[PDB]
Amino acid sequence: KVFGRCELAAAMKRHGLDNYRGYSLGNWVCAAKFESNFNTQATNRNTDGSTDYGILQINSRWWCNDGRTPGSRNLCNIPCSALLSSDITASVNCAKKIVSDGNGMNAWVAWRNRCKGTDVQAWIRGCRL
Ligand SMILES: [Cl-]
Ligand SMILES: [Cl-]
Ligand SMILES: [Cl-]
Ligand SMILES: [Cl-]
Ligand code: NA
Repeated sequence: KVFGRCELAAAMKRHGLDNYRGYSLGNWVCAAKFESNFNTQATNRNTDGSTDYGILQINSRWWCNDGRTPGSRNLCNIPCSALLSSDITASVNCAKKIVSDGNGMNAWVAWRNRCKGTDVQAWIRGCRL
């Protein structure tokens, strides 16, 4: 599923991401825009052979099992394919674990490079929440 901006904002708000670990909703919407273009089915393969999955591009090196990343962890205890669902629950629950691990949203390269320090509230402007 390819979300609209406000549709995804409302879904993330319902799932508890607004102000989660101090990150306002616009941060999460901005990160999803640049990680996946709001597409739950996005995948991208990394140089180490791991793969990033879903709307928040969660990496199989640490967070999910895809059966082809040897020696990797599965810290969210989920198959990576569950992160490609039109229902964002699994992605959101795993992202809460990631953002809590000490590094905040810096775990998302696109957030660090394209959202951090910008007016992220612009990403939820106009939306009915
Ligand atoms: Cl915001
Ligand atoms: Cl694996
Ligand atoms: Cl959803
Ligand atoms: Cl933080
Ligand atoms: Na893994």
